[PDB]
Order: sequence, then C-alpha cells, then structure tokens
Amino acid sequence: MEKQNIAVILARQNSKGLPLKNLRKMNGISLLGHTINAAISSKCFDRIIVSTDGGLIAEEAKNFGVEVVLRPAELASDTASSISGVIHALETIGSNSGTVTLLQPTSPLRTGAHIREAFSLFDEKIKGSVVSACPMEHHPLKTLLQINNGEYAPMRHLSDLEQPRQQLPQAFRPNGAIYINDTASLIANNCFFIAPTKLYIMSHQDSIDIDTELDLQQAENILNH
Amino acid sequence: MEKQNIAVILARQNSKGLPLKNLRKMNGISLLGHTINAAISSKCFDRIIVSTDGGLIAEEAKNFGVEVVLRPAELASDTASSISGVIHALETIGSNSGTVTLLQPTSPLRTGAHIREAFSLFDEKIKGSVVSACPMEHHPLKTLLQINNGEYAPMRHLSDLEQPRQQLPQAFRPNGAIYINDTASLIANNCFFIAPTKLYIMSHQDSIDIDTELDLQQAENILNH
Ligand SMILES: [Ca+2]
Ligand SMILES: [Ca+2]
Ligand SMILES: [Ca+2]
Ligand SMILES: [Ca+2]
Repeated sequence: MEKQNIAVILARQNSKGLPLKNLRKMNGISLLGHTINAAISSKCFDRIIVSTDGGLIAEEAKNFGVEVVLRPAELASDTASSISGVIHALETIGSNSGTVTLLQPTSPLRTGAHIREAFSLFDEKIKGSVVSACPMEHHPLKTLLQINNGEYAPMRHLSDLEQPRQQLPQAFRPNGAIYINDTASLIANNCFFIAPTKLYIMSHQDSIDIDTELDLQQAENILNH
Repeated sequence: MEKQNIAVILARQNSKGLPLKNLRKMNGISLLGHTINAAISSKCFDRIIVSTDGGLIAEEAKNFGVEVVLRPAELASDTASSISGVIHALETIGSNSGTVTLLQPTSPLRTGAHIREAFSLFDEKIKGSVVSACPMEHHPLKTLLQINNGEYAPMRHLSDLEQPRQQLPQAFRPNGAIYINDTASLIANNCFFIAPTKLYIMSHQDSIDIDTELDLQQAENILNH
C-alpha cells in the first residue's frame, strides 16, 4: 500500500445545535460545499471523503464530486466521537498509511490556501500533528483554576495576572478548522493531537466557527471583503 | 487612624480608546454615574473617591455627591499605572488602613449588590485580594504557549486539548469590575493581586467591558431585562 493523503469531512444530519447546519447556504454555497471546495482547491489530497448519516448531505457530497462514506447510527449519534468517525472512514476506504486531515464544515472561512499552508508544516519524519490555531483574546495565563470548592489558584504565577500581555508568552488555541496527522499514528493513538504538535496560525476572522444563525451572517459579511 | 473602607473610581479624560467614554450615557446615566451609584448603593464604603484629570468628569462626580481627587498629568497619561492612581488617591485623602476597592467605570453592569456580595468574601485576617471574575469561554488548558519561534508547548498536558471541558478544572478570568484589597497591603505590594486571592464569580453578561460603541448598546440592551 502506497501512502495516501486523505481528507475526511465529518457531516452528520442531526448536528447538536443549529438544525441542518451542514447544508445551510453562505453566498449560495452550502457550508459543506465551502469545505469541499477548500479541500479540492488545496490540491493536497489523493482522496476526499464526506462521512455522513444523512441522505441530503450524501447527495450534496456526490454533486461536488467527492467520495461518501455512510456512517451507521451508532457512529453519528450525539455521543459518538469525531475520532471514531475518521477511523471508520479510513477503514471503509482501506487506508492506513499516509496522512489524514479532518476538515470540519463549521469552519467555512478556512480556504484551500490555508490547507496548503498548514500542510507545508507537517513533518513527514517526526509525524506530530499540525493543528490550525488562532491567538487567544484573553491570555490563558491571566486565569485562575478551581482546585477546591471556592478555592482558586493562578494558572502559573499570581504576577502573571497583572503582567502586560506583550511580556507574556504568545498563546494560541486550536480553532477546529484543520487537524493533520500521520494516518498510522492517528489509528494507533486514537486521537487528533499527537506530539510534537505544530500550529498553523490563522486570524480570528478566518477562524470563525458556525454555531448560530448570527455566525452564519457574520461569515457571509466577511466574505464580502 | 481608624480603618476606612475606600472606593476609588479612576476616570481620566483622555481614555485610550473610545473618546470621552466615562461620560457616555447609558439609559440616561453616564458610565461614571452607573459606577458611582453602584458604590453608593452597596453601602460598603466610608469614602467614595473619583480620581480624574478632567474638569467635566470632576463636575459629574461632584453632582453625584462623591469626593474628587485631581490627578496631575503625569498620573493620567497613557503610561501611568492604575495602581499609581489609587495610591495617589489614598495619599490625598490620608488613608493607609482599612480596605480599598477599585471600581472601573468600564464595567457598568456591576451593581451595588455585586459589590456587597464580593465584599462578603474578603477575609479581614488573611487579607488576600477579592477579584471579580467570569468563566472562560475558551478553556485556558486547551491552549499552547510559544516557547521558541514557531515552537509551541501545551499549557499543561497535550491530552487536555481533547478533554471534555467538564472533565477539566473550572477556569475563571478577572473581569476588571471589582478589586478589593487590604489598604496597607496594597500600598506595600503596589499591585492589585495579593495572595491568597479569592474570586467573586460574575456572569458573562454582567461582566461586559465597554471599549466600543457596540459594547455600549449591548450593555443598554441588557439593562432592558
Ligand atoms: Ca485526484
Ligand atoms: Ca503556580
Ligand atoms: Ca457615609
Ligand atoms: Ca506540560
């Protein structure tokens, strides 16, 4: 088996929030279609799979010219992990070697250029994850964590809470748009974060995650320059 | 000198962002007035001081029936620390014993009831800070910090990045609305965070910080039930 670069787009019919989110249109193209177009235009992938339990989602994926894996109910439930869906898609097409990239349709401003830029960071020898990330609005060192009921401790030092942000290490959070992994490592570890993890930095604007009707319009407003 | 409970409201004329922010009206009352009303209605304070360099701000403070400390230019500049303003106000009225609470006008949804609730957490024997805080939208353990150029490390463990949030310690960030300190300790430490710090938890809604015109309207929308 030669190595393959696989993109997996997980899109279930009964999304846990906004109804029918994956097929909602933005600029005349479904969220699903925006992410398929990003995958195709990246030219990074040998195979692009949409994994779904819904008939309308499957028909949309076929109309965009990509492969469909049908997920049974037990893998498309509110308790089913994303990793189990990706593993199932890989098993269905018979790939256990190469790279596998998770592209969630809820990140419609992540483009094919972003995907190519992220892919350029992947190290084929060391094989840690590449994860897209954006800067933290609120610095995570300026927080306290609960240790006992009503008792809290600084994330690191109490003095960090008053430090000028520019004097603190730069901080980033995964934004959900892109997770790139070595396929065999993802199968063995059964997770998306595999050390040593590299970050592909994206802007706040491009990192928008669609959960609400207002996220949809904001994303549309951004697309208009 | 008997102990006094002092509230200090820092309000300079040349705020670093929105122009004339401290006197902008919300529901027919200036931001400054909302915070003065919170201080008065809390009944927590022996003295309420507005520290300012601006004539219009001073006149507003006098119209609400509180004391005014005039800050010279060197203490009302873009580089002047908040702590130096509070220290100057305390020196001006001659208080070095009791408690001192910083109330920023940019937190107009923080009420007198919030202040009283926060004050009830202050420990007069141990004398750590009480700081108002709100829950973190994005969990601070699900972040990576820059260590070298293009190299990042998990805040704590890489496995935290995939942990269900409810399995992680609860996390909070100071929201800027209330800082309560022992006066002598604040003078000695020259900072607002003094161990052991206790948190007064506020909702996201009540924690709104005014920096933009849209923050102003959102805060007004919230005031309407
Ligand atoms: Ca091809
Ligand atoms: Ca520590
Ligand atoms: Ca009185
Ligand atoms: Ca660590």
